[PDB]
Amino acid sequence: DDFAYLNARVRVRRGTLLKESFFQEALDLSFADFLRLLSETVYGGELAGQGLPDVDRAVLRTQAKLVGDLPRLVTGEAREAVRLLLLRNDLHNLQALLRAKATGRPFEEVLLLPGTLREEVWRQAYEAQDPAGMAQVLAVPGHPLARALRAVLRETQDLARVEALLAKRFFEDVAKAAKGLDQPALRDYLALEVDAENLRTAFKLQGSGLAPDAFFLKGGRFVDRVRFARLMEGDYAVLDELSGTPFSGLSGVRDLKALERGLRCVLLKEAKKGVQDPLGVGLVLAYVKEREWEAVRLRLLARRAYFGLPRAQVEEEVVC
Amino acid sequence: MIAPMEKLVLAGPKGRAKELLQSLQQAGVVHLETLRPEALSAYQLSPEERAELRRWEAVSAGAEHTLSLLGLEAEPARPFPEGLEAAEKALSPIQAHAEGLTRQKQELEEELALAQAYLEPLERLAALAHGLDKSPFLRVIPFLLTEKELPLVEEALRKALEDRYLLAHEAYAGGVAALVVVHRKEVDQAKAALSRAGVAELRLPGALGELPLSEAARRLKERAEAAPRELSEVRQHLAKLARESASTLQSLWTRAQDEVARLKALEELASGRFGFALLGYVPVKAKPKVEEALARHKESVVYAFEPVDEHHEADRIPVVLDNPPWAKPFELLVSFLNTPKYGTFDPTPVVPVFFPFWFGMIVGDIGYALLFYLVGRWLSGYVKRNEPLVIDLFALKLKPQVIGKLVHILNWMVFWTVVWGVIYGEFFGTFLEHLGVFGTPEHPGLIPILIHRIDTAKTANLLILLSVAFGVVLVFFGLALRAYLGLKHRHMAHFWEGVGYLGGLVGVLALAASYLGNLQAGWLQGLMYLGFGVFLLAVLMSRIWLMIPEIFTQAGHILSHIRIYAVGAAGGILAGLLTDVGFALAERLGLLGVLLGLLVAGVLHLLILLLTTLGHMLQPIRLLWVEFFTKFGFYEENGRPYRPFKSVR
Amino acid sequence: GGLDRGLIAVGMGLAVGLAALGTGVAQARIGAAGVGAIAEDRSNFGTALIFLLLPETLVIFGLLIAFILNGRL
Amino acid sequence: GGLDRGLIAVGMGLAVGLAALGTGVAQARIGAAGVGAIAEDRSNFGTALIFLLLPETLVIFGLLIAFILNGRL
Amino acid sequence: GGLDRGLIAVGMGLAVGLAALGTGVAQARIGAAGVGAIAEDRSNFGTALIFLLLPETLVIFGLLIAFILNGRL
Amino acid sequence: GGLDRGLIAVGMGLAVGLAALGTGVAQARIGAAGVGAIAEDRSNFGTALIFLLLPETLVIFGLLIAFILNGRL
Amino acid sequence: VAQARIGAAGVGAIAEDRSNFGTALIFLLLPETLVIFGLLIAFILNGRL
Repeated sequence: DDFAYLNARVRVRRGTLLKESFFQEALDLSFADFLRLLSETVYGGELAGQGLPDVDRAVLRTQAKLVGDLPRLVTGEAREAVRLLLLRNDLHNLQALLRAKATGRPFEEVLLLPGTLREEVWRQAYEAQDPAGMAQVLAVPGHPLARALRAVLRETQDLARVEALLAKRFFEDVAKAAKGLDQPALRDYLALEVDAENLRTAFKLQGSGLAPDAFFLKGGRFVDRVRFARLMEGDYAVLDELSGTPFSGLSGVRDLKALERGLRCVLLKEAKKGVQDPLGVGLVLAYVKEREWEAVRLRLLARRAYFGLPRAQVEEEVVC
Repeated sequence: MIAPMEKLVLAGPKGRAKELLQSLQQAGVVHLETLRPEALSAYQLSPEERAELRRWEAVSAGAEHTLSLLGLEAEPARPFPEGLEAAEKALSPIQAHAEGLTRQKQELEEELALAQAYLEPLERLAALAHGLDKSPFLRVIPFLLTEKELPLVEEALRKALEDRYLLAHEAYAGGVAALVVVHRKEVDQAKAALSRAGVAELRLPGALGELPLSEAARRLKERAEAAPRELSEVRQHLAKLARESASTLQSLWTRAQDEVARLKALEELASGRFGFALLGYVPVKAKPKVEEALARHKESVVYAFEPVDEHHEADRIPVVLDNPPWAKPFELLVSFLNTPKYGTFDPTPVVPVFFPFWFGMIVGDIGYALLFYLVGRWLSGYVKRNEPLVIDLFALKLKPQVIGKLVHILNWMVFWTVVWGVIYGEFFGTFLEHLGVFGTPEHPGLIPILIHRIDTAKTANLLILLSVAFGVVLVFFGLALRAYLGLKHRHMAHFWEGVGYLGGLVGVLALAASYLGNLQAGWLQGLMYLGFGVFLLAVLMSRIWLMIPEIFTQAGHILSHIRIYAVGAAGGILAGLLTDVGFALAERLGLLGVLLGLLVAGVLHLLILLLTTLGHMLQPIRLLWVEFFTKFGFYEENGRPYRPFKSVR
Repeated sequence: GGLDRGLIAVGMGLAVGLAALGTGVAQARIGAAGVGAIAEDRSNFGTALIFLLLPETLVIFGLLIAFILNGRL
Repeated sequence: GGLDRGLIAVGMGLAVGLAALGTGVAQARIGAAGVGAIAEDRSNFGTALIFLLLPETLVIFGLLIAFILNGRL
Repeated sequence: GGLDRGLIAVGMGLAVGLAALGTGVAQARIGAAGVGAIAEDRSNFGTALIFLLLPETLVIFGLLIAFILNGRL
Repeated sequence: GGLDRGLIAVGMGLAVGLAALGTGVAQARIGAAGVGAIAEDRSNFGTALIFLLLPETLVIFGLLIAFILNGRL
Repeated sequence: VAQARIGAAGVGAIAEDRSNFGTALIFLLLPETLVIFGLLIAFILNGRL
């Protein structure tokens, strides 16, 4: 409820962040220098041993320690708001769970990264006869995925098209809840994420020839459904049509790698606008996205040091 | 009161265990127990038993899906004793016919929908396609588009073959079927330019957007002419199969659920190395039925019914109500809460003792009482109809047992309600304005009112005193139950705490009625001093620091009982105001619109009843659950209930 | 000659108005959470309606004080 | 008499206006959640309308108090 | 008569003003959710309009009480 | 007049002020949602104006009450 | 005013699970002591009246 008592610990955690020189000096290391610098870092407090997998497990434990508590320590409308910040890992865990239930591998098959609800609920959801019964076992009150999967659950028993339509309805109900809050910037950031995901589905499905209206979603403000069909066709001018919006530098690109790189750049730049709101909740969302950019930078530098990457090989990864 | 609920074990051989488990599931009157630890095996049944159980479970799942696709619901009934493969064979043919009919129905419905979506458009476009059907020189760009913005695409047509690209939109005014035709490759480029201007091709699914337009129109017209009789016959054969096989499917589902429950219960056994044991709990009242079930074991391989534990440490003890026949109906309201700690005070009797009394003190409208009596007659006719009460937008599905308990509780409420309404003297509100049945000294028409209640100058302090006395008595009963339970469990903390809270409340009431009340504080000064001394002495003997906050909270819980008299006076004043307004506007305003004025006043009274009486009744049970439970605790670990073997039947 | 009846009526009106205002202030968030729960499912609508009607005792006590004022009049 | 009757209508106004103030106070978040529920689906309008209409009992009681005031003066 | 009709007009105006205050207080969140739903879909305009017009019963009751006070005036 | 005119004007002023307060209280969230929808698209100006003008009936009723007061004045 | 947010949190906890209804009702009834003392002072005034 209190968007300030959490904001104080948010400012404290914002005080615990690495500078750009911490990665700029990390452009030249040999994973032992990187291990020593991470040993200086707070994320190396869970530093178990040596090796890339130990480094990634320590990074996941540090992310759970510094980022997982934000889902806790709050109650009310602020809890309903801050729940829809670290939601991608939860939807990914639910998607892997649906894939495992439809596939047939072991319930300990996927590694089940940390999200919002109890992992014991995810273990208990491995055994459920009805999909609606599994949804009710996974039903939290303010979980948007619980309301999304139940509404999408009135089609069949367990289908992959049900899973894709459930992801579409998940993004749709996320946009509906983002419109259904008293937050001036969280709705804008969620809508920017929705339009970027629409562009990402368009670039991933460009040339597929499928139905774009079945692929296009609702909730954005930066593009059009006709612009969506133009992006579905081989027309980069629609990507050039993005002028004045946050999709500014996204122009003249056809390769999806640098396209989604600049998309993440625009998303992080919009997330940088969250420091303007010291009283609401978007500052905490900015802190979460900052830890996310730090996490991408950490696993990137970890891969670079473990495989000996060139500085030119990852030069397009720290430009913003 | 809760029963003895003794524990029991037995043992024999493993096939003897399966037979005795089938009997004790047929005699399903005992909750089970794990008893994993010592000198026994895990009693993992068999891979063959696991396979037969998976087969029966899949059979039950298939019967459930068959009822779902049939639309019917799982109603329990007497089962069908049959072989597993035989029941599978009985299931498979009806399930196959149902699955094929359901797929055919879904396919024909979607086909008729897609046919009706573009029927006349395809026919008009085919009539326009009388000059290039499959001509190998020019494509046919079709676009069933919006209203006549034909110049916006005609700009791209001017970018196309200029004195050419035959392009017009004829008819079917839901969408202008703009047909353009120039070439193959230049027309592909022009279709790209028009889609850049905004255009779409008539791409139907299946074969209609995949075959020639004349053939697609013929197939769509054939499907449109054929789909209605096919859908009607599909619904008819589906309903015929449902009405022909639902009883067999239900008996199969019952037998399958029974066998699957027997299999799941076989997972809870306790083997003895080619021999097996089992243990659990059951009430003492069915011990003769337990022995009658025990005789069916082979030499009655011995069952031992050992006694239950004491007030210490009985948590896996099963829970049951075991109320009187007068007290049987009151359990339904108590069921909304949790269960006791197997020796706790069953307060279910005080619920029927007091909740109807406070409810009758609340509502005193004899006309609303007769309305409740007529509504109970309607509900009783529904119960005699023996149909489960189904309320769609209320989602209220009710078996007749709960409805009959509700009706019995309603009659028991209405008796004391009419009693207290005669005590208040109000028939459908104040009928004594029109027909002076109540008697006052102001205008004596008929029999006097025990509580006049329109005047508070003589009645309000008496009503407040009555509410306060009932509340203090219930508070005394609850604290006494707390202290008696602390004595019964031999934990002096709870009993001494109840004693200290009771003494503090007594001293508080004494000091209140002395200082803030009347004069003559000599008989009660030592009383207040003794109550304060009892509170301080139990504070020393308890040392819990359960402070004057706890005493003041108990005091507010005691003093909250006047809300009963408050809501009764509120509803009475509202009913009297509405009745006086209606009687005045009818009789004194004309004496001719008595039908219209009486009907409008009765409709407003019905609206006020529908807006008020639910919460008015709710406040008594709210006070009951908030006082009689809370002074006695009733919020400790919730108990474990009697979950015997089901045999759903 | 006396306006103490008018003063008592003014106090009773202010009492009933502030009591209804407080009852509505409770009922706003109560019905907000309850309508959210009804939007979740039709499972706990009864307990939600119970908690919704639970706030009426304040307005009932205010009506009781107003009726006591009227009986004093 | 010319002051006793005057304060009575002022008290009736202080009753009725603050009563409607509390009524709208309860109605605001309740109707907002009900509009959200109807926007969710065209199936939950009934309980939404029930919870919306549930708040008017205090307004009816205040109108009865105002009728009692007009009967007093 | 002295300060009686002016006090009655003061009370009637206070009733009407705080009644309109509560009506606008409900209509704020009501029209906020309704305009959000209208931007979501034009098809939900009717239920939104019904929910918006639902707050006017307090204004109708306040206008009726004001006409009653004017008849007393 | 005496004092009835001044108290009548005082009640009319209190009515107009509280009515404008409630109308602006509605129009705050109304215009917030309307400007959000305008930022969503320019294809909603024909409904945002209607949603904005929906709260003006309270100001109209308060002005009618004040005009009835001035006619009684 | 005390009842509003308390009952909102209690409704949320009830929507979580049906188990914690007793503590929810205890927290709900805990605030009525202010109304109790107010009615007590009201009865004291009426006795003074």
